[PDB]
Parts: sequence; structure tokens; C-alpha cells
Amino acid sequence: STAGKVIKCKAAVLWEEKKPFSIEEVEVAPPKAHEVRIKMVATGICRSDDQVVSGTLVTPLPVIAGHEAAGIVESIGEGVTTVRPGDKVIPLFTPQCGKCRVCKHPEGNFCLKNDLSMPRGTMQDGTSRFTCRGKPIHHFLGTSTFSQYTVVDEISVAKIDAASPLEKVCLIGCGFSTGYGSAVKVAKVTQGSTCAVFGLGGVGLSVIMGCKAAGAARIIGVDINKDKFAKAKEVGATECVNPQDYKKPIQEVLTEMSNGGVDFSFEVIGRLDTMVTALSCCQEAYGVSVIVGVPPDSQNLSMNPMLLLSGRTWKGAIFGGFKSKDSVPKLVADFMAKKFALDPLITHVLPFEKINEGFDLLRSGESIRTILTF
Amino acid sequence: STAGKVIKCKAAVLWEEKKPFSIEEVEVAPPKAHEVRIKMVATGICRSDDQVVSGTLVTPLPVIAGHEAAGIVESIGEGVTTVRPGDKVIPLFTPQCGKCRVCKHPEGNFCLKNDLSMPRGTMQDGTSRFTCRGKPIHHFLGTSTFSQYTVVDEISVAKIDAASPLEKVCLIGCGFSTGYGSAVKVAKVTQGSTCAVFGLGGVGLSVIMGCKAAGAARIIGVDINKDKFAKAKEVGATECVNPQDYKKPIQEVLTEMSNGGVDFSFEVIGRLDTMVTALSCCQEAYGVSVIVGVPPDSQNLSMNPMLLLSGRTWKGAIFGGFKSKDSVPKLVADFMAKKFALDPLITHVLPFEKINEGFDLLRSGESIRTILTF
Ligand SMILES: NC(=O)C1=CN([C@@H]2O[C@H](COP(=O)(O)OP(=O)(O)OC[C@H]3O[C@@H](n4cnc5c(N)ncnc54)[C@H](O)[C@@H]3O)[C@@H](O)[C@H]2O)C=CC1
Ligand SMILES: NC(=O)C1=CN([C@@H]2O[C@H](COP(=O)(O)OP(=O)(O)OC[C@H]3O[C@@H](n4cnc5c(N)ncnc54)[C@H](O)[C@@H]3O)[C@@H](O)[C@H]2O)C=CC1
Ligand SMILES: [Zn+2]
Ligand SMILES: [Zn+2]
Ligand SMILES: [Zn+2]
Ligand SMILES: [Zn+2]
Repeated sequence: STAGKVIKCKAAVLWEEKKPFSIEEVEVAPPKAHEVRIKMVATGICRSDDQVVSGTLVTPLPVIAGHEAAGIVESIGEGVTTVRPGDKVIPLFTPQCGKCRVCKHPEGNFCLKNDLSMPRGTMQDGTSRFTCRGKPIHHFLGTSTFSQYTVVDEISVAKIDAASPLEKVCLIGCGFSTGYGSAVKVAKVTQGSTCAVFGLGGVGLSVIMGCKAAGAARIIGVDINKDKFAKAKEVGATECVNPQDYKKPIQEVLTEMSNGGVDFSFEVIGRLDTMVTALSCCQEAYGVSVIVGVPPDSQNLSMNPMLLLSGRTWKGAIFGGFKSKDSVPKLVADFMAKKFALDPLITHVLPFEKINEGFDLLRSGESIRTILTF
Repeated sequence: STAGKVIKCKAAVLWEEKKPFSIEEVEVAPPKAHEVRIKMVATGICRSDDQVVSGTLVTPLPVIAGHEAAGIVESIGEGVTTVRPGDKVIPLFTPQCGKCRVCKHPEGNFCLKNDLSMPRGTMQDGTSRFTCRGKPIHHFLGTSTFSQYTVVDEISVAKIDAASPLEKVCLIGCGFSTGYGSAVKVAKVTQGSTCAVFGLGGVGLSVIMGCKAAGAARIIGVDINKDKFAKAKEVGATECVNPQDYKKPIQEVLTEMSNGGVDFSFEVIGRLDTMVTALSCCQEAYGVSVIVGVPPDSQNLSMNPMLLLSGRTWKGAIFGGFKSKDSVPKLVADFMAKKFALDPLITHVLPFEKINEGFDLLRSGESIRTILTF
């Protein structure tokens, strides 16, 4: 009988860029029509949430960040049909309305109801469910998972297996699905191909998992932090290279290593220069390069379109190209059936109250995924 | 007999950039091992040849330009197995060695023996078969068709049907195949899709022919020269737009016209700005944009990689992605079988001696293809 009532609970509020989060009481309004209020159980720390703190991923502040999570439905608003109270759910930072031209397209996943392209930091109705110190607080990507309770639109939540371990499957809400799908769905990596993966964090490791699942013969991990190489090899990298070790640009190194360029490359960092390097290192006639990393806000890259004229394909994707609400429950079912592993991404576990310590671990280079438990 | 002897003949020599072609006597050496000497019958004037004159497509000078042609084999060197004297042939500006990693790849066509990436202006053996006034003259793309006779490597020639009309099928050597293949093979335009085509010259009109052949429902032609619109509609454009008629950037106009972005766009001009505009006007989640136009040498474009992160695909191709020696004879057979039309591309037919007048028709906006006859 919190149904229909304001919930007071602890959240991690970001009042200002480049500051620690503030763990303090917020008010969470009850769900309106076609909204769902969720008791959070676990949430991952994704680099994207750090990019909000840095101001390189722009969204209105003050904000409740967090987008990679799982929890249990506390209550549903009028007209909700796809979840019920007590269901295990993953919030969907890329919604799936099922009605727009993108949701109807066989390839498209970047649903037109998204709050990513022109971020408002609201619910679909352009309002906020969060108050803190009597002030309205923004949502983030329609999820806001750094809170003991959040409210999401129905098109931004999926029901998952009632027996799911939420402290693992939260990663299906961002890192795992994004990297894995970038390899298997967006690039469509082929058997016996040579792949290069720039960035060996939680998302790059999931790209290597996808490239190994698709049968790549060679998977070259690229990182300036050599501490990341051991885990990259554990999940399928065949060799790792640190650009800092070489006199020549790493695109020339990777072209040499692959006897004329790789089949597939992935940028999984968020830098303009590595997006161009990753395109250049794929074979000039038939290579494919996928951008996964989030670039610094409003900045343009410079490149020579002759890289494309010879035959390269350049593409990007959100959330591994997966239609979110269709895909997430299937990915959970596949995890439950041991079709892929999440433990290699989880390097640290902390209670929610130690969220700043978890951000310090990511910023130091020491962690892949820290899972926060409520 | 001419076999085994130097031929003295008329060619159009380009001694330096931004000068008219010089019609004069050249000496054409006999073919060496694995070379083919061709009597030219017809050659088209392609914008790429004008870009050599402008200095925006860099190749060593002085040069015999011309790459879109057909002729008859005069003689063969030792070891030639794929053509014989008397055969009708089309020179291949993109070769097909059949042995390199690209030629062996199911998608690749940019054969590693090409003279496009790092142009030397020679035969495969690094020498020239042309002299003029006692000076060696460079080849262009392994073809050099602005000459009564040329010598090509065997991997740069295809045998075609003995009954084909060379004054039309010369366009299968460049413009038609480039535009048609960019639509049907590189973009893989789908039935009922909406396409935008930037540039309505000979290659852009061939892109429209391919989009119509693939069953596109809407084909929007874009040109600053409204005199190009009537012929674009004859070969399948459903509507034409001139960016100069609008207050808003044309990417915004096309996104509005297509109710949120086109399925397929094509840049068929050669400008950095229209390459970015064409990418932007394709739907952000599932759009495909193909670069066909040749950009100005050594210039980089500037773009926001968020255009790709949402889901766009950006790709370019040489020669419509066709593997050149396999494809050109089949395209000629398909033309003989009335599967497509070439007459709509031909606006002017001039004697070879009128090459400069042909180029002035292209520069003035008055022609699509001028065919020069020997
Ligand atoms: N497209 C999408 O849907 C999603 C994109 N993102 C983005 O993916 C990127 C990766 O996220 P995570 O794996 O969580 O981050 P992470 O920070 O854990 O991993 C990035 C890795 O890149 C390495 N790196 C940094 N600079 C480098 C350089 N110059 N050259 C080579 N390696 C370098 C770092 O050492 C680190 O190991 C971030 O930009 C993030 O915002 C994350 C998930 C969703
Ligand atoms: N990728 C490949 O294998 C090939 C590429 N090319 C390139 O394709 C391009 C087109 O070649 P052609 O059709 O022979 O050229 P063309 O000059 O006949 O056609 C170009 C059209 O673009 C239009 N145009 C110029 N500026 C424009 C602007 N700012 N906005 C909109 N329209 C504009 C012109 O009015 C003209 O109708 C050239 O860059 C050529 O070098 C041609 C053939 C093979
Ligand atoms: Zn939708
Ligand atoms: Zn994320
Ligand atoms: Zn080859
Ligand atoms: Zn051409």
C-alpha cells in the first residue's frame, strides 16, 4: 500500500557537473497512465553515466542518472498491460513504442520516442516524477536508475524471467547488449574474419564476446591501458596492442597485422580520433567500421571521404541495434540458458550508498563493471 | 599489318592542368606480355576526366585521359588468353586480377592492382606505351581512351558481345554501371523505398535508373541546375528539388518531404558539403547514404558522428561495386536483351577531333554524355 502514494527514498542526485553524486532523500510521485514505478535491485556504472558528470554527454541537470539496471515493479499506472506489480523488469534507455516508423522497420531500433537525440530529461509527458529539497529533478534517458525507486514510461520497460538474478542481468540493460549486438547484429561479423576492437571496457569486452560468438578467427583488442588486456584475452581477444608502444599510427600497425586491413573494426571509447583510426584500419574495399563510443557533445570529426569511396562501410548504433522491448527478455532467457556469460564484466560489487567509490574505480581504470545493490 | 609495330596515331594529350586537350600524333608501342592493344571506336566524356583537367582528381601529367570507352582488339601480347584480335572490348578502369584478397572477396571490387589509390599513370610494369614529341606520356587509370589506339593490361579489359553497338555500350565502361550498381548492388535499394539522388548528370541518372529498377516508390532528384529535371523524371525521378529554391538547408527539406528522412541517399556530384547533406537527409535510425562523387584531392569533410551513432550507414564505391571483368560482359548482354536503356544518357555525339567542344558542353551544363567517335 505505497500504491498511489508519493514514495520518499534515497537517490544519487547530480546537482552540478564534475561533482560527486549526493546520496539524499527524493520524492518519487506515483505512476500516471501507462507509467510503471520500479523498486531498483541492482544498477551498473556505465561510462556514459560518467560522461554526464564530465559534461561530455549533455543532458539537463540537476539529474538522477543511471540507465543499466534491474528491479521489481512496485505499482503500475492506469492502462499498463505489459508488466504487473512484483514482475522483474529491466528499464529500457532506448524505448520501443512499437508504433513509429522506426519500431515498424525490420532493422531500426532508435525509436522516435527516445530522449537521446534532443534530451529533455523528462517522462514522455514532458514532466518529472522526482523532487529533491522541494526542487524538480530531471530524469535521464527515461530511466534514472540511481534511485531506490524510479518511474518509467511503459515503452521504456521490459518484463524478464521471474527467476533472473538481477545483480547480473542488469548488464543486459546496457553494456552487454550494446557490445554483443554491435558485433552480431550491426556489423554482422562473419566466421573466419579479423576484427579490431578499440576500447576494452565493459562494452568493448561485450563486442569481443560477440565477435567470438560469430566465429571470428582473429580479434585484436586495442587499449592504451595494458591492464585491460588479460580480461580481453579471457573473453576471446587473440592479441592485444597498445598504441603507446608504437612509433607509427595504430591504423598503419593494424593494417600491417591484418595483411591489408581488418574485416570489422569497432570504436568502443568515445573519441573523434579513434573513430577515424578505426574506420581507416578496416580493409579499404570491403571493410566495415562500427561506432559504439559516445563522442564529446556537439564536436565534429574531420575525415577524408576517399576512405569511403574505395568501398568501406561506416555505421553506428545505440544499444547494439536491438529493438529494446522485444530483445531484452530474449537476452535474459538466453543468459538463463548459459548462451553467454556476464561474470567476466563484473569486477566489483558495492552497495548503492558507495556509488562515488564505484565512479572512482571506473575513473582510475581499475574496474570494468561495478554493480551497485540497493 | 600493325601487329608487333609501333603505331603512329591521333590522341588528345593533356600537357598540364586547366588547358584544352592537344589533338596530335602520338606513338603507341606494341603490347608486351599480358597486354592488349585496342583500336578505339567510341569514348564518353565523364566528369572524372574533367576533374583531371581541373586538378581536383590528381594523376601524373602529361597524360592521355579517358576511361569510358569501347573498341576492337588490334593485337595481343604473349600469354593473353581472354581476348583475341577482332574482339569488341571495354577497358576496365577498375581492374579484376582475380588473385588478390579483394578480387577473392564476395563483396570487394577495388582490386589491389588498381592505379586509382596511388596513381602512377603507367602500365602494370611501371612503364608507358605512349610518346609524343619525343616525351613519354602517362596512362590514366590503366585505360587512356582519348586515343585512336591504347594499350591496356589484360586485367584491365573485358571481351563483350560481337554484335554490341560500341557507340552506346561505352557507357557500361563507367557512367551507367557506376550509377546503376551504386543503387542495386552497393545501397541495395528496396521495393517501396524513398531515395534521394544528389546530382542528375550521367551517373546520377544511372542511379535513378537503378532505384526505379529496384522498385523504389519515390525517387527525389536534387540538382542546382533545373534544366536536368526533365530527363531525371523521364528515367524515373518522381519529384525534383533545387536547393537554391529554398530558405532552409536541403537536408531539412528532404527530411520533411520523406516524413522523417529517406531510406537511401546518393551523393553523385563530388562535393564535401553535399556528401554531409546526403548523409544527414537519410533516416537517422536505418538510413543508408552512398558516396559516388569524387571529392577534391586531399580535402577532408567535417561531420558530427552522432549522425552515425543513431543507426545510419555511410558507404562509398568505385564502379557501382561491380567486379569489373565479370560484370561488364553481363551488363552488355543485359543491354542487348533490353533490360535497361542507355540512349537517355546520350545527349551529343561528336567526332573525336571535337573533344574540347565535348568538354565545353559538359562544363556549360548543356550535356549529359557526349560520345566521341573515332
Ligand atoms: N552506443 C551505445 O549504445 C552505447 C555507448 N556507450 C559508450 O561506449 C564507450 C565505452 O563505454 P565503457 O566500455 O563503459 O567505457 P570504459 O571507460 O570502461 O572503456 C573504454 C576503454 O577505452 C580505453 N581508452 C581510452 N582512451 C583510449 C585511446 N585513446 N585509445 C585506445 N583506448 C582508449 C580506456 O582505457 C578504457 O578501457 C563510452 O563512450 C560509452 O559512453 C556505452 C554503452 C552504450
Ligand atoms: N565512384 C565512381 O566510380 C565514379 C565517380 N564519378 C564521379 O561522379 C560524379 C558525377 O559525375 P557525372 O554524372 O559524370 O557528372 P556531371 O557533372 O554530369 O553531373 C553532376 C551534377 O551535379 C550537379 N551539381 C553540381 N553542384 C551541385 C550542388 N551544389 N548541388 C546539387 N547539384 C549539384 C550539376 O548541376 C550536375 O548536373 C563526379 O564527381 C565524378 O567524378 C563518376 C563515375 C565513376
Ligand atoms: Zn517507436
Ligand atoms: Zn550505458
Ligand atoms: Zn585483384
Ligand atoms: Zn567515369
